Amino acid sequence: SVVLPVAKRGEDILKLIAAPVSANELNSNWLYQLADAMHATMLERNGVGIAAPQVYISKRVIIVASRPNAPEMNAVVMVNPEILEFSSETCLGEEGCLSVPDERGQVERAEMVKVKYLTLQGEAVETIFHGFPARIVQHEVDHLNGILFVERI
Amino acid sequence: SVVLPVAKRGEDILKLIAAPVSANELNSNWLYQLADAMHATMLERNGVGIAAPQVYISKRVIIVASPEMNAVVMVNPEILEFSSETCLGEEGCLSVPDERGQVERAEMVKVKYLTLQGEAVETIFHGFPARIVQHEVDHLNGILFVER
Ligand SMILES: O=C(O)C[C@@H](Cc1ccccc1)C(=O)SCC(=O)c1ccccc1
Ligand SMILES: O=C(O)C[C@@H](Cc1ccccc1)C(=O)SCC(=O)c1ccccc1
Ligand SMILES: [Zn+2]
Ligand SMILES: [Zn+2]
Repeated sequence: SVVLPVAKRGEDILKLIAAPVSANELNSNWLYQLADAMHATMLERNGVGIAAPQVYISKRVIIVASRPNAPEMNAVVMVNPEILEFSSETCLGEEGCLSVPDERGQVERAEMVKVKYLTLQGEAVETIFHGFPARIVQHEVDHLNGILFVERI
Repeated sequence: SVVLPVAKRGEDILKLIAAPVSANELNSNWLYQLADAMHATMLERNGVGIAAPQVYISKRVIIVASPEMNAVVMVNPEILEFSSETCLGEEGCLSVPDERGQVERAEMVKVKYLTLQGEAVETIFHGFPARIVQHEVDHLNGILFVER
């Protein structure tokens, strides 16, 4: 397991729209090793999520791994995630970011999101996230779209 | 071996300063799989070089693989020395398809770089490989050959 360097706020890599993962990357040692190194980076910093741009990889891969301080959730790796629907109900919750290590704040998020994504093997999954996990999905997708949580306060 | 999608001219990824590879990443499966995907992408495109930014990886990793030579992967390459002697050669670019142009390059360059294992090494290139080294370093610094 490798801990990768993390991009900080002010770095341009964090403001791009990340490129989708191609079909021939699915089920590849390349994609497993990218996700493993992202997972290790997230755990090193006690994060609950991570997005490939934060480790200088402009690709649509995220990890969501909730814990209470809310489910205790083992990391789920999402390739090419797409939020199909944001709920009408909207709640404010505390967020931090590995790319903004000095600040936390309250961000308004959809209470639930319907998310479609590919596993590392390339299986299509659709799941509805609620609560803290929903906030983490919305945060990580914002990283893929060049958006930091401080821009949403 | 994976062929990676290649960013084209006008994508902002090609305009950044790529980040140095960390000590953590040297001699890792991660870094070997990155060099292998980059190598495969270069071969499938009939390239003679490639830089990580071209496959949406903002890291300082290049491959030089010309005459004939065995492919060299360079981590955190730096040009330490170059000839006043300039030459002009035709260049193209995996990221600027169906564009060809004459570019002035140093005829000789000495490059310090790390191996995939993390050993500090120096090498001198002449002629076509020297042109390729300079083109790949330009990609790490957000420069496309069309600007030269
Ligand atoms: O994607 C990141 O940048 C990591 C991040 C994700 C996140 C945390 C909280 C809400 C949305 C997204 C973190 O893991 S930051 C530190 C953290 O673990 C945490 C922050 C606030 C509350 C609880 C935990
Ligand atoms: O964009 C790249 O880095 C790939 C590139 C490298 C390069 C070629 C020539 C001079 C400097 C750098 C290419 O391989 S371009 C397309 C190509 O296949 C080619 C170009 C010239 C000679 C032989 C092949
Ligand atoms: Zn974040
Ligand atoms: Zn090029």
